[PDB]
Amino acid sequence: EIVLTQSPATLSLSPGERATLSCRASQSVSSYLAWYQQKPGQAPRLLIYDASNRATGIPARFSGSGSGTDFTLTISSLEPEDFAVYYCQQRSNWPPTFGQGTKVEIKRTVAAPSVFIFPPSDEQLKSGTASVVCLLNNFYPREAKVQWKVDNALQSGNSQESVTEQDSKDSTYSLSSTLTLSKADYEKHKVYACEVTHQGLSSPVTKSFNRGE
Amino acid sequence: KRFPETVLARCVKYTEIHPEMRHVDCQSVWDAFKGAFISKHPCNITEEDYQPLMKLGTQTVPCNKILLWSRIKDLAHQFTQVQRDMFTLEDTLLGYLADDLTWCGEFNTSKINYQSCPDWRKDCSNNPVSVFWKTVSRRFAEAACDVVHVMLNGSRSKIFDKNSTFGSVEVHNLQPEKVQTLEAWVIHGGREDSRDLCQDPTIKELESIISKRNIQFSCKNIYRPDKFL
Amino acid sequence: EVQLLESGGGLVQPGGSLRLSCAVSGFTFNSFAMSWVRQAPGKGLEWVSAISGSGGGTYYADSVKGRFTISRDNSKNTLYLQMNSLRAEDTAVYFCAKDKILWFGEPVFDYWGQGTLVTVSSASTKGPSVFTAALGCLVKDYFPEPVTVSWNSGALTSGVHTFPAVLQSSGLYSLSSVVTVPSSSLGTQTYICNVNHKPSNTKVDKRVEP
Repeated sequence: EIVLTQSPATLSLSPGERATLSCRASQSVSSYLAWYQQKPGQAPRLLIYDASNRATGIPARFSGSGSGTDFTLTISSLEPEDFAVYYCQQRSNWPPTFGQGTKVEIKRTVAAPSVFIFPPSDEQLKSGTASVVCLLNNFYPREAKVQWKVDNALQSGNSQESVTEQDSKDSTYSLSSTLTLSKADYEKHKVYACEVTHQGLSSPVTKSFNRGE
Repeated sequence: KRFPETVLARCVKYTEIHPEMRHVDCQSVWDAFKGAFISKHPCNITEEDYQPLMKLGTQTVPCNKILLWSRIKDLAHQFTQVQRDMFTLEDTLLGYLADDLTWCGEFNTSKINYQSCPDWRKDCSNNPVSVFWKTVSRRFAEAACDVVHVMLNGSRSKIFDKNSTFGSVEVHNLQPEKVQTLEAWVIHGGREDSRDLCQDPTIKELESIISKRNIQFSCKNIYRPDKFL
Repeated sequence: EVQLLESGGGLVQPGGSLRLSCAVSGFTFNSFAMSWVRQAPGKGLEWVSAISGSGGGTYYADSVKGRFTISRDNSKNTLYLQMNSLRAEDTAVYFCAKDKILWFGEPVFDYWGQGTLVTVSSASTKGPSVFTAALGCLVKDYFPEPVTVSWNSGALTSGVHTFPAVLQSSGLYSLSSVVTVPSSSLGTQTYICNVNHKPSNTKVDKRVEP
């Protein structure tokens, strides 16, 4: 089997710079190397095939070079829609193989998250469990920290986070965090709070409610 | 006619086109080609008569990009000259070396016969030329690997003829250890403008034959060969 | 308009079987080789199998030999992948793909289907429950993936965020879908979230009132 090693694992570059992505082959695949672009949830889109030929409907800022064991894709003038994972693929012999992919983030200026807190619905409590939600909307960079607090007390191991993939139209991220309690425990505390620390915040921002109020 | 210097000139030209077959003494190649058939009766030529030439001519070639053909020489060559990484028999040293040429010796002389040479169907079948072609087609098919493509003239009223050279020697010498699939292309020379010609009885025959050999059979129509290229 | 559309979905017990389909349109199906290409969640692309335009030539990854069977009905414009003895390792989004090359051989893919999630698990199917300003829906406790969440049957797209699901310790997934709107519109617009969890045939619309 031929192993494709895509050399930069990640990339964050601002719009207008050129992206240089590498793909190394264990043995020679000659020119039989193609490039695919995959946006989140979508199927791969063919970019370049057989080293240098770009497929129909592909911008000219996408260009491919190399052969033998060394190949490069070039994104000459980045746009925020270019956010994706890019894979190289060889067809020198069976089986066809892909690289592990390079994910390229598009940079942008720092945006601070909008913090929201959601108490458990009447219907869920009606059932037996309580979920509290904290929503961090449209921030950059992607590093944020959410601390859950219940009546003074920091919480640990009772919450889960989840991050959207970077928006292709404004290069932001959003985070959702669920704090999950028994209803018996939810109803014996008063103030539920979510503490957010992010680079675009000068000081941590706290959103909270009081159960029953 | 002017056969010896033609063989030498072709060999030397092929040396230059391919600096991989630069490692070749063309006087050696001509010596072996000559020692194949000269001073022998032109109806007793065996295949081991040509084996020294075959050894001097064996050639590193991408086995997964071989295009065989039967009764379509011209369009197959047109193809392999646009898809520049695929090769016919006539893109080899020896195929390039002997293409469209005729030759035969005579018993009890060192003289090449320019008077007449045996015809394969009116005289005898083991003449120098036909045996050479049998030999090189055998070796060429024995080199093939992976997916092997054969192009067929779909207006020939036997799209696959058994007694063809492709049918006689090339089909039965593809090695199941290296070849997984043989995929035919049926060229539409205006014949059966609309019908599916891979459904022809001779294509079905070739399907059965190549499947008795543990090799997959595929087939595909090409309706308009012009925009195909 | 070249179209490739895969069919069904898939929760199978380990050792079970199922059949993936793909219907094509907009090209001469039998002029081209096709291939199935898998992708485990969060991992790369691994090619599964290839079939010639006539359906007579086939290639398989060593991972799936003796278990998977690629197949093809040219009169129905359909490509099939039969999967027997499915293992946990076989869990992935399976992708249909078309050969750009004009003949059988090592392929490059110019068109792809949308993908079908195949999940190999001993767990049983459970349907979910569902519950500037921000509002949304909590799609809680379902298995297997995926789930589909639109807003107002498709009219509200701008400012929508459907986060990746999380796998809770119970073994059930949960996700949340949010949308930011002006604070002032909370008395003017109807915000309904439409959730469909196809593996359980659970269509739920919930109308998030302030």
